[PDB]
Amino acid sequence: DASFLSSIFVPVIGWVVPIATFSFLFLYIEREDV
Amino acid sequence: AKPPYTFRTGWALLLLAVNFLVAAYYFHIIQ
Amino acid sequence: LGTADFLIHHIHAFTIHVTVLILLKGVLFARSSRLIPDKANLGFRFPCDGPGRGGTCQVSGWDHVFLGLFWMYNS
Amino acid sequence: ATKFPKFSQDLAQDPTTRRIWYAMAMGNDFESHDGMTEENLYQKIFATHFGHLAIIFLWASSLLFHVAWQGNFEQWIKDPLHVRPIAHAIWDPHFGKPAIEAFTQAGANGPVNIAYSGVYHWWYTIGMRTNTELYTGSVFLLLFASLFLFAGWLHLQPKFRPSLAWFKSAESRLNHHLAGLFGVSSLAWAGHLIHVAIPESRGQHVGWDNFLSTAPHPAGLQPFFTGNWGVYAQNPDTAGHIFSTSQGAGTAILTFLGGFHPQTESLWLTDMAHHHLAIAVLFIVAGHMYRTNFGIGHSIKEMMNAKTFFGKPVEGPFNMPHQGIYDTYNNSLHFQLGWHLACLGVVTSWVAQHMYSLPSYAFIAKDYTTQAALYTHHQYIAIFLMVGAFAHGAIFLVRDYDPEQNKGNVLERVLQHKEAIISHLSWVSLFLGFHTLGLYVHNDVVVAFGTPEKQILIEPVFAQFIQAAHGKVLYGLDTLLSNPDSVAYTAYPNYANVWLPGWLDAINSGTNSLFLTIGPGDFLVHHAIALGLHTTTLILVKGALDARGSKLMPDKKDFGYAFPCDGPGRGGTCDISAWDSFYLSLFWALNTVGWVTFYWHWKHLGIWQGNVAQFNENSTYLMGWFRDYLWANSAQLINGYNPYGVNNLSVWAWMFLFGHLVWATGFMFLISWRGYWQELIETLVWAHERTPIANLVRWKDKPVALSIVQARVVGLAHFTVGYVLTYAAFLIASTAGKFG
Amino acid sequence: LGADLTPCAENPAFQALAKNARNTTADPQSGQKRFERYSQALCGPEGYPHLIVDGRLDRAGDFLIPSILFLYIAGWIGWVGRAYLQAIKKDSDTEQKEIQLDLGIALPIIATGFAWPAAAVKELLSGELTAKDSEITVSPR
Amino acid sequence: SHTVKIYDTCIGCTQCVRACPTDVLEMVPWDGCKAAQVASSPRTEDCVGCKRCETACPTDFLSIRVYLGAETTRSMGLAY
Amino acid sequence: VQRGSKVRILRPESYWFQDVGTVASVDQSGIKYPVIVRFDKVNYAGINTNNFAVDELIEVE
Amino acid sequence: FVWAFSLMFLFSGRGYWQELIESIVWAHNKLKVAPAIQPRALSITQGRAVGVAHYLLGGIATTWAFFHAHILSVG
Amino acid sequence: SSISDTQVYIALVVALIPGLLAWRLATELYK
Amino acid sequence: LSGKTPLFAGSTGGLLTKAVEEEKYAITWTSPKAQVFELPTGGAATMHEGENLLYIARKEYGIALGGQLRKFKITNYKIYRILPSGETTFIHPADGVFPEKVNAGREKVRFNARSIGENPNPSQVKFSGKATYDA
Ligand code: CLA
Ligand code: CLA
Ligand code: CLA
Ligand code: CLA
Ligand code: CLA
Ligand SMILES: CC1=C(/C=C/C(C)=C/C=C/C(C)=C/C=C/C=C(C)/C=C/C=C(C)/C=C/C2=C(C)CCCC2(C)C)C(C)(C)CCC1
Ligand SMILES: CC1=C(/C=C/C(C)=C/C=C/C(C)=C\C=C\C=C(C)\C=C\C=C(C)\C=C\C2=C(C)CCCC2(C)C)C(C)(C)CCC1
Ligand SMILES: CC1=C(C/C=C(\C)CCC[C@H](C)CCC[C@H](C)CCCC(C)C)C(=O)c2ccccc2C1=O
Ligand code: SF4
Ligand code: SF4
Repeated sequence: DASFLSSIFVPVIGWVVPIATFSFLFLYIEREDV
Repeated sequence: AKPPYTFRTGWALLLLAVNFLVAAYYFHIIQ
Repeated sequence: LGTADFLIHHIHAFTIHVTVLILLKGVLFARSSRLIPDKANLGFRFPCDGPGRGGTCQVSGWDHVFLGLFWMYNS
Repeated sequence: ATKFPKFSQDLAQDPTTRRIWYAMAMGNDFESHDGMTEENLYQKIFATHFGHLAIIFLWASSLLFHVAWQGNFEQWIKDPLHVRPIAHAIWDPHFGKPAIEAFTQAGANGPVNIAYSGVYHWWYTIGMRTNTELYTGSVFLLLFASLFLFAGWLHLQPKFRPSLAWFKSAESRLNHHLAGLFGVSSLAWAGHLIHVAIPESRGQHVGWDNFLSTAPHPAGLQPFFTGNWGVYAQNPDTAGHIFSTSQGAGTAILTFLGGFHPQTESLWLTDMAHHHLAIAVLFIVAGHMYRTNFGIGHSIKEMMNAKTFFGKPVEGPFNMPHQGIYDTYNNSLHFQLGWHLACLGVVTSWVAQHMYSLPSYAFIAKDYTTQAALYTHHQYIAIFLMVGAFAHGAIFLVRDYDPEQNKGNVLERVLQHKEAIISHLSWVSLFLGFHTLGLYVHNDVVVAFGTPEKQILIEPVFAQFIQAAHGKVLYGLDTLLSNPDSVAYTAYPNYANVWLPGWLDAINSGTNSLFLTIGPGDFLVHHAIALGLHTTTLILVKGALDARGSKLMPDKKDFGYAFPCDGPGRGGTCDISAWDSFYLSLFWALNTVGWVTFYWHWKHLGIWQGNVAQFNENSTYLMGWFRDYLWANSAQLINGYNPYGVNNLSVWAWMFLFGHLVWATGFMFLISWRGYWQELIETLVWAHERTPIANLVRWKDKPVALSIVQARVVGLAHFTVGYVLTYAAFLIASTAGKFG
Repeated sequence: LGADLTPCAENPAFQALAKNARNTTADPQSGQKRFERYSQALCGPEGYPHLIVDGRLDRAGDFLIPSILFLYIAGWIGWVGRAYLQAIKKDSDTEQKEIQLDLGIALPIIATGFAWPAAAVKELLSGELTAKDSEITVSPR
Repeated sequence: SHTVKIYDTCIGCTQCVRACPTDVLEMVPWDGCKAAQVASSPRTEDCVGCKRCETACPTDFLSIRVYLGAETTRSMGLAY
Repeated sequence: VQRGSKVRILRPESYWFQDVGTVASVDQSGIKYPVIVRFDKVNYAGINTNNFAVDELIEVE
Repeated sequence: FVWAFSLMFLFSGRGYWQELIESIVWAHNKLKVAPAIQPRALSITQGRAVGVAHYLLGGIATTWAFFHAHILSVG
Repeated sequence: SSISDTQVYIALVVALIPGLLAWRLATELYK
Repeated sequence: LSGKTPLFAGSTGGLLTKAVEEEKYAITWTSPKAQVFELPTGGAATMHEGENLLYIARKEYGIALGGQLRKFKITNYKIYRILPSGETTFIHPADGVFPEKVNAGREKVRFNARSIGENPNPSQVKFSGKATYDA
């Protein structure tokens, strides 16, 4: 009955992890601090 | 150096003799 | 003529326009670009102008004919 | 510097997109970072190994957790020859209802993927029987990866960073790796086999809750310490033993039978236990050879530099000068990395060659698609490791090699005549290629003109001799083990070749893949394989030995390993760097492995159907390969989806087309070169800066075309991803549409 | 020998192929004479003659005779080319004589080239076959 | 920038200075050759890296070398 | 080193390293590479002459 | 075959080929068979020209043989 | 058929441990 | 700077946003007569009789333009670097003499007092700031 975990993890791994990862890395590679 | 080349032709002759031994087992000369 | 014919005629439009892009780019930029100003001193047919300016391989008009032969083939 | 990447002040001052791309490509080259010392180099490498090792153990935990939770392992134990193993479940919101119906398979409840890696056969062989055991294995591997992650964190803290002398203390690491990491691990694996896997195969449960009580053999350690070791070999499993049941079951734990278990068609477990015990004793003894803190043992440095042979002066070991090779190995991380990649690539090919012909896991010899997937997987991994072996030989020669500390030794002698080596690899390459191609074209024309009896067909008489010396009676050669009157056959003095009846029973079955019958189709393909090996070696060896300099660029070591060219002058110098031989040789390595896996697959696909005659009659000319292997076997693949519907091969059809697309996208980066794209991007910059509302935004980093080396990288990456995915889609789908 | 090599004259698949033989030339019995000549080879179960190249004298015509024949003709060609390049390196413009052949130099050389093994052995023993490793160019190590 | 080096096998034939499209090179006085002049590269910040100087150099195995390095706006040849 | 002599190049970076060329002229002004050698082989730049030092030469007569 | 053989010329450059010719010219200098017309790898432009000529020749001859053998059989 | 839900949740909570340890190793390797 | 901008109807090839933000260049020359030349950005323009002033995106544009002003026998062309601070520096020729000619007062820069096969090995200079070409 733990098959509901896929409807959380696959949209997380497909949208939330890419958006957060790319947003951090975009702001990081364009920053002039570090 | 060594114009007879005795160390490197000893091992070349040994490898070729092992080759001839395998071929002697191939052509049914031995056994 | 139907949807498959619509699709393939736009494939044709695409592949001709890309071939025209390559060949027209080679004709309009045969003498100069922003990158290499004295390109017409180097000739029509020359390989490059060295690895500098980032790398300037296949800038000649000949090289555009080269690259456009493949897209002509594709089309 | 003051901006990403922080390891390169030269890249961080680049105002273009090239900053980002070369940051991504140089992040793992620790040596080229700003202010790298040698000690900090080895400390960082040592902690990243713990990280990578944790990545491996988290991967294995994924396999176990997903089979334990989503697979059908407990349903697969009951009938391994018929139930399809489930890899994992599919949650895709993109599927329509007929795709969900097509992928609801293997008796599962929703859409699932069929497993092709063979881990059910492996886990079943080693004693696992329930989903709970797979689950505790995966949780264990999570904690084990946690232990390596903490250890890698810990050895970066300032009191725990190991000194540079600790990293170069080679003889201690050899004693520990040979004795510990090989021998204790092998001895413990013999212990698992004997305590767990042999009783589970004989029907008796042994777990963590009863292994301190149940003895593996009824006699105990009493025969071991008394030296009556043959007690452990008495009463083996019979020829009517059924796996994981009690009928036909013996009590032996250490046999030397040979051949295969007749039900599961794989090697005997007591033979493997005895293998790992004897292997462990060998490696533990070998781990006492070298000198450490305790006075006894060998000094490898002294063994290199030695100049006397019982008072007679020699150049060195085998009269060959090895002075400075100890330092050349021990001081250069690229020498060690290229050397280990070579050894590991040989071992990966050797693993690949044995797991189809001498399989170990129960019933995997009848799971044909996993046999194809495993052999093709390890042969691709092997060719990549060999390309990297030579690539780090070339990086070693550029960066780490000084001729003054290798003065007069064997490596300098190799460098002194590199033209002879390269021209002889060229001779062997042309010699194989001309004749193997012309032979195929002879046979192909002659079959085309309707007279196929004029084919040049050559028996592989020497490899058929080797099969005959191994005891295969089919050729009728009456040599070493096929001759029952031979001294090899009877083993005359001792007569202790106790493996020989089981080995001869397996090799003369004709129902397995143990030394398959070969003929003239096997001959020509082995010479094509020799061609591919020799040409890939030619490119790699030539790039290594010319990495320092050549006549066209005498100062190539001043530019390093990877640089675009030396410009248009001196005739033109495209692909002159040592990196460019890596580039050019990945094509020949992929080609070579494509020839070997096409050959493996088409021969076995003949055997698996009962039609060896198709291969034996049609592989002597190239249209037989084309028609009967590429055309004939791709039929069911490209019908994975069609205008009428969809079946379970539609992922592999979609992947097949995908791989064609990635492979062909490569050719753009390989054929069109940089200055075209740079002139095109300049007009895109004009168009963006002259367009209204799009004027409101623009770039912080200036758009440029990819660099010359970058484009070679991207094109080769596309080429090989498309190569791998196209072949893996075809291999899986063509085998599994025929056999499941 | 290996993998079901019967003689061609006894193989039923060879006898079945010989009945449907195609004519190679304009001779109406090229196929029959082809199978009569091939009847003494060894034969797979598909009917096709397999060749044995291990060097036994029962099968010398499979590979040993063509080996001697090729190596003689190839040594002829290579020795004549070496003799021509060595003969023209003294005649005051060598590169022009490589695209425009001196027939008065080349044709006596191609007539002389029948005895290339004796000439090659006399070239070998006198130290004239090879140049020294210090005499010819190399690249920095 | 890139780095343009000059070695003492220079014969001062001025051809690299004529080949340069960005005025990196110049001829300075010397006593090491018959022409009594070397090449020198004071403006290497303007080096695009195109290696016309090395193509122009006549001495066998060049008296001038360009070592490509950190890329700037000038060395990438960008007009934007 | 005399004009007309057949020298052999000892310069390892040279195209004609361990090859035989002919001396064209030798300067006496004390420059670093005084000897001009002409070759029958052109290099990759199409040039068959180069300045050499005396230490980079051995005479072949 | 001719199509695939084009890709050796398209994907490579001439520094590799000139450096391989150096070792082969060594083996000819060793046996006194080096030609006075010195062997050079093809120029960058010629390598591109040969590559596109074989790519076009191979691809068009493939479609030629395909079209001929299908339409002489079904039509 | 499969494993229970509680075992899945225990495996996820245990996988929080090498995730935190991998974050700490990756940030320490960065400096 | 002084000079008349040459007569042409404009192009898309001219100065972009780099001119107002980091760097701009200019070439001046004096011509004996009005005559047609070719712009580095593409196109035909007419130079004026007398002094001229044409702005360019890169230094290489002015060196290509001054290379084709040699063909009209105009050899007094000067190139200026122009920063957005208004700071104009005179770059070519920098000495006043064209660099093909030797002028005194010029010092050697980046000369190596050795031949090029006498550079150190990269392993001999490893883990330090120096390269093999550096002195
Ligand atoms: C007995 C003591 C001992 C042990 C067990 C180890 C173990 C290890 N050391 Mg270590 N080391 C030791 C002492 C020891 N060391 C000492 C004393 C020193 C100092 C002189 C070092 C210095 C040292 C350094 C500097 C490094 C290591 C590294 C490693 C790791 C090697 C990589 C690996 O996992 O290979 C695993 C190897 C095996 C399992 C055996 C070989 C595998 C073969 C080739 C495969 C074939 C077997 C079989 C057929 C396959 C079955 C497959 C099937 C199950 C699927 C490993 C964890 C490296 C590392 O990763 O550190 C984090 C590293 O860089 N060691
Ligand atoms: C034990 C294994 C091992 C180790 C430790 C190293 C270590 C190293 N190698 Mg190396 N190498 C290896 C194996 C290894 N290699 C193998 C097997 C090969 C043959 C392929 C090579 C070939 C090689 C070359 C040619 C070079 C290195 C370089 C390097 C150094 C830097 C790597 C770097 O920063 O690249 C950064 C890494 C990346 C940017 C990752 C590239 C990503 C690739 C293309 C995979 C992409 C696949 C893609 C995601 C698939 C998606 C498909 C999907 C759509 C389905 C580093 C010292 C380089 C160096 O600096 O040496 C001086 C260098 O020039 N190696
Ligand atoms: C089908 C494609 C193909 C073919 C045939 C070859 C053939 C060859 N490559 Mg390869 N190559 C290819 C693709 C191919 N390559 C690709 C895609 C790459 C990646 C860029 C490379 C990269 C590469 C490198 C980097 C190297 C080679 C090498 C070689 C040679 C290996 C020696 C050999 O087998 O001799 C056999 C010769 C042949 C098979 C070709 C001759 C064909 C017939 C016999 C000639 C008859 C022609 C006929 C008379 C018609 C006349 C034409 C007229 C009518 C117009 C050979 C010339 C190596 C080399 O030079 O070795 C010395 C080497 O270093 N190649
Ligand atoms: C299969 C191989 C292949 C492909 C895909 C391309 C693709 C392209 N080439 Mg090309 N090229 C190739 C081979 C190929 N080439 C070869 C072999 C050569 C050698 C001669 C060249 C030489 C060449 C030149 C000289 C030129 C091009 C141009 C172009 C572009 C055409 C215009 C355009 O944008 O179309 C649109 C793009 C496509 C149709 C590509 C497919 C896009 C997919 C269908 C959509 C994306 C899917 C999805 C949303 C992605 C999500 C991913 C996920 C991670 C979320 C395009 C990027 C021209 C160009 O740049 O003009 C603008 C141009 O001038 N190419
Ligand atoms: C005078 C003719 C001649 C001779 C004696 C040799 C001799 C040799 N060549 Mg060769 N070669 C030649 C011409 C010749 N070459 C030409 C014209 C080419 C350009 C195609 C090459 C290209 C070549 C390569 C690429 C390689 C050799 C290699 C070799 C060596 C091994 C044998 C071999 O691989 O042959 C193979 C040679 C060929 C396939 C070339 C074809 C030969 C032509 C068709 C015959 C030439 C005859 C001549 C034109 C007639 C003039 C006669 C006069 C009366 C006018 C050997 C020293 C190999 C080596 O270094 O190994 C150590 C090697 O890798 N050769
Ligand atoms: C059959 C048999 C046998 C035998 C075996 C053998 C003897 C084997 C061997 C094998 C071998 C013998 C192998 C080989 C391999 C090797 C390789 C593969 C190598 C390579 C390497 C590399 C890659 C290198 C690199 C480099 C360079 C290039 C430079 C410098 C650095 C280096 C060194 C790193 C016996 C008796 C047991 C028994 C019976 C069976
Ligand atoms: C018997 C037999 C066999 C075997 C074989 C063998 C194994 C051999 C080997 C051999 C060898 C291993 C050889 C080697 C050699 C080497 C060398 C060293 C060479 C050299 C050469 C030369 C030098 C040449 C010269 C010339 C001439 C003479 C003429 C022309 C020109 C030239 C120059 C080319 C077989 C099975 C196949 C078949 C059957 C029989
Ligand atoms: C393979 C390859 C070569 C090697 C090819 C060469 C050197 C030319 C091919 C050899 C010619 C065909 C040999 C001709 C020799 C004689 C004319 C043969 C005479 C024989 C008689 C019987 C006629 C390049 O030079 C090259 C250059 C630039 C980019 C890519 C490549 C490239 O891919
Ligand atoms: S790689 Fe490009 S820039 Fe370099 S020599 Fe070749 S064509 Fe020219
Ligand atoms: S690389 Fe180009 S810009 Fe630099 S000095 Fe040479 S010719 Fe001038």
